[PDB]
Amino acid sequence: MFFINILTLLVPILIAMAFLTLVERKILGYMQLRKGPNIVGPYGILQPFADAMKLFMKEPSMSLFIIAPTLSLTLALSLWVPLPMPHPLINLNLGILFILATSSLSVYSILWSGWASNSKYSLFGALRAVAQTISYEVTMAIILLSVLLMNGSYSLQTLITTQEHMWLLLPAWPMAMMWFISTLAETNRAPFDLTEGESEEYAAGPFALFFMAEYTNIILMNALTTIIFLGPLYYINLPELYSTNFMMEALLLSSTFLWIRASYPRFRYDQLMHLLWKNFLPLTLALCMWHISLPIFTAGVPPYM
Amino acid sequence: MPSTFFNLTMAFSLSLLGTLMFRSHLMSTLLCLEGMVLSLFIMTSVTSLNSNSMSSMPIPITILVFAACEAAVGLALLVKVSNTYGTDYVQNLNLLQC
Amino acid sequence: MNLYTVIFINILLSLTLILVAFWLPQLPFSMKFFLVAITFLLFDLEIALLLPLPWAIQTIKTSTMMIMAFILVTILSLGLAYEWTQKGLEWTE
Amino acid sequence: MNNYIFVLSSLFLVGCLGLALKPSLIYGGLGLIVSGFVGCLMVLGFGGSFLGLMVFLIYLGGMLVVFGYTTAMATEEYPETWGSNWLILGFLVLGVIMEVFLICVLNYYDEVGVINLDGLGDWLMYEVDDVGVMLEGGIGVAAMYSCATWMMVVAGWSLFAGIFIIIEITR
Amino acid sequence: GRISAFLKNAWAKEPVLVVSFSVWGLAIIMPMISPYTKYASMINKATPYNYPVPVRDDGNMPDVPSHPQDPLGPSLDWLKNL
Amino acid sequence: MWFEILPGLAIMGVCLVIPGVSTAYIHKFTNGGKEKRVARVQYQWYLMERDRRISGVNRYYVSKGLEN
Amino acid sequence: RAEYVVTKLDDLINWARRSSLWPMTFGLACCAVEMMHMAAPRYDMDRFGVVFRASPRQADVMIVAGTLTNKMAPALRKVYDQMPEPRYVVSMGSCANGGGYYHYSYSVVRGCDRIVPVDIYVPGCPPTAEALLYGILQLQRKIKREQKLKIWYRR
Amino acid sequence: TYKYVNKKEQESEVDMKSATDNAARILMWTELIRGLGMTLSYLFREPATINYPFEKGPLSPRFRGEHALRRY
Ligand code: SF4
Repeated sequence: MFFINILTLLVPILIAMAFLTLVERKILGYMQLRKGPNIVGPYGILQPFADAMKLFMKEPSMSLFIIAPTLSLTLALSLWVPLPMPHPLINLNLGILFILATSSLSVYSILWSGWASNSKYSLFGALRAVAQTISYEVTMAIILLSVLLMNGSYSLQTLITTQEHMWLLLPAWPMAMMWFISTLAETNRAPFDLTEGESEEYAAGPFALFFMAEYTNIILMNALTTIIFLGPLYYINLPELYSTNFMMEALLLSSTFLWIRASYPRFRYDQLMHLLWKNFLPLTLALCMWHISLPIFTAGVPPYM
Repeated sequence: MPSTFFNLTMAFSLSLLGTLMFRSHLMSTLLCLEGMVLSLFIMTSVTSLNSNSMSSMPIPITILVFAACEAAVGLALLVKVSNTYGTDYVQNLNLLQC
Repeated sequence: MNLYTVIFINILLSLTLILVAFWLPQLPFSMKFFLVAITFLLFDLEIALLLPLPWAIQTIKTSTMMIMAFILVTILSLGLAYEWTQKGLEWTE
Repeated sequence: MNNYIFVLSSLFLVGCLGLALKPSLIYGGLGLIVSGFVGCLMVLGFGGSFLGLMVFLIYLGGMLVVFGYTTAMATEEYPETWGSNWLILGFLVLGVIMEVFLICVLNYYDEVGVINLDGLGDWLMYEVDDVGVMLEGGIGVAAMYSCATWMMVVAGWSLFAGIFIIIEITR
Repeated sequence: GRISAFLKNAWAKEPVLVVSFSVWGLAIIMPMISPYTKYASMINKATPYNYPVPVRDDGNMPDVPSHPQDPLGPSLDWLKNL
Repeated sequence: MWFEILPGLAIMGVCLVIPGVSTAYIHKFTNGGKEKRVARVQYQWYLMERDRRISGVNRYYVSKGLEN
Repeated sequence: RAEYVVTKLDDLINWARRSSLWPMTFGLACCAVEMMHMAAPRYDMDRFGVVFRASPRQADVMIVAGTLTNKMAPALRKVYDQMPEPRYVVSMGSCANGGGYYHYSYSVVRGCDRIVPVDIYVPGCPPTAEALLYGILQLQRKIKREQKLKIWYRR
Repeated sequence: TYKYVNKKEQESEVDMKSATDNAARILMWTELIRGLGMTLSYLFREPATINYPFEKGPLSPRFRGEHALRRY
């Protein structure tokens, strides 16, 4: 049974990541007025397998070389375990903290790659990206520490029974405007993808692994938003309906990422760290204090079963 | 409990040896300090959760924060040293003997 | 046992992928970075102090938790503003 | 899965031992990360979920990250590797053999003291509130906001001062 | 006048800080104002995470009731009437 | 035009919908029509171990009723 | 059988190396505006599973476009050595096939085929993006007509 | 007949209304959202792409490509 469930949780998400690469290519093409892949197969549903075969065909410290990508991918996959859809695979109180930990770790891979590659050129960008990722994960954590006071438990099931009536966006949107952005930094996506913008050491295989984990994290952060700030409908007789609406909103966010990647330019590193340290951190602290006071100058102090 | 506890104390002693004996570096010493701190935090939380005591739990948090700050200033000093000599070695500190 | 199974499965899958990859074919300092890492620490420690609110709030001394939270946040912001004014967030060398 | 805690303990021992036998820092930091992982898992097996996750989130994510950061940006693993790692590896092997035989010696003199091996699985949890909510370390760590406020204010001051201290140092 | 001019400037130059400080003030200040604050402590005192050990009647204490469903004890009806 | 992305959109949709219903129906098949109980505390675990002890089968997905 | 399915497997792996083509667009000069016009909408390079641009270490094909001087030869040979096997090449323009209008000059490499090998050639000054696509399809076919597994299994 | 770009016709005002609009555009990102809308527009349009081997671009009789000697 359990192995069956883990397969259902791991194989389809890899399939979806591949077809997500596809969807990216297609939407970017349609926004740049071109088509996109329409040839390898009907409307381009084989280009991903083509890329996989090609990469695994390409020729090339083994310790770091292997542990880094493996580590990143394993973390990205484990991140999925504790999610409710609607009843989760692993119900863990403190699940979102487990999420944050396993999302922050990959910095170790990013850093080992650099410390191995003697290239000063490589350490340059490695340090830069590591610092930006760290600094944005900080706020990624504080936002949850400021919202979850609405449900006095770090669980991920209580979110649903909370949002039963209303969502979590009509309030807290001063945060969603952030949690929908830091997610564009930890992922090193645009407009913060400088780590892939300024180039002057990832082989084919490890590059495939890095990219797999990157797009997995994309899907997963979008799902986290759809669960936290966009509460679905939990009518207990319709777990199917829950999963369906969740799918819809996840796809919507994953296409918003692409609207962004197409439209905007990239941020200059200094301008970016300025953005964070001088626009989001003060607001973040003040809004956390606000949501700390709310359940005191209002009866809305929630329970802990 | 007793077995794991004696082993944690052994690990503390080993970090002690690591700090009290060098191999021509400084980051090794500081990392051994961190190992000490980890073993201590663990032993304290274990003692607490085994006694079922709660009010005594803030102590691991406190000492962990203090170890973080301590190692931070230690790294700052290491960095000043490297940037005023040219490296983080230990045999460069032959001064002050006069 | 469950998380053990899942993690071993994920690791073994990744290693199968990498083994396939390997078989199928046949510097000065920048004080700013250290300062940023230090800010990151001195904020993670605040986070460790600050997480327990979802259980510190259901107690009876609201007049105490409210206060201590405000205190931590405001003094941290004071330290931040001082770092700013003394130019730890400028990046121009 | 009865030897669980003893195994995690031996692995923490070995991590601290690999740090005490100072190797190249790149292959010592891995030992430290393993040490933290295994210690957190021990805490979890005992029941301090909050504490274990706090560790995962702060120690690793906060301290080891910056340790590697600073090390790389301010260190060079000069060619001191005259098979130093390959020597201290066999030295570690000899030490671990010493320790295995040391415990197999102790267990004779001391039986119900140092270690109870025949009944190792026993003697981890002693009592527990079967019908009791609100018995997780979250409450003890939340104490600081109602009672024991001195801890919180002292840590706050430690940071409030560490900022100034670091900056005044670096210049 | 100087204050008004400074704020008319900041509200275009750097609003972020204005928003932050206003939120901070609101948070520090409203709890002293609103009437629905004490009710939180009342609630979290009412919530029985433990068992209410009873007592004997070797005296003439008339306050405590001989039965739960009786009315002689501390009520909280305002909770549902909220 | 823009109606050529559905052969990837629907694919991702189904392959993100499968895990949820998979988990639900599987938990239900195991625990006999009722979902998997959860224990955030020792209370619910005591209830579950009690039901296990009295199941007569040593499994907790059996609710007895009043015929015991 | 064995040889039948071996031929089929080779055809499939060629399917891969034929669809998932990634170029390094080493465009030095005015045979570059045309690569860009090609990756533009009206021909849409990507349509054939051929990305606009990408770094060498993960690339498969290499499009030379422009005069190949004696100062940018070394760099080019360096790139073609760094790139991972297999590595296909495509010369795009007179200047890079035979030195074009600068053949008889002193600071030109009279043919990129001296520095590096070649698998396809394309004429022009400039060419037309359509002719460039035709060259790339000739390349796809020069791929699909390979029998590595057969030659190994009869080595 | 020269001109002037990137310059206001005169000194600006300090109106609370103008500061309000500035603050809004700095917070809620009106212009960025407008850019997203433009990308959406072009998404919902017809693409100029063509299938080369089955459709070939336009030209004029004056082309210049492969060579050809001729005959009477
Ligand atoms: S062949 Fe003509 S178009 Fe091409 S690079 Fe040379 S001069 Fe430019």
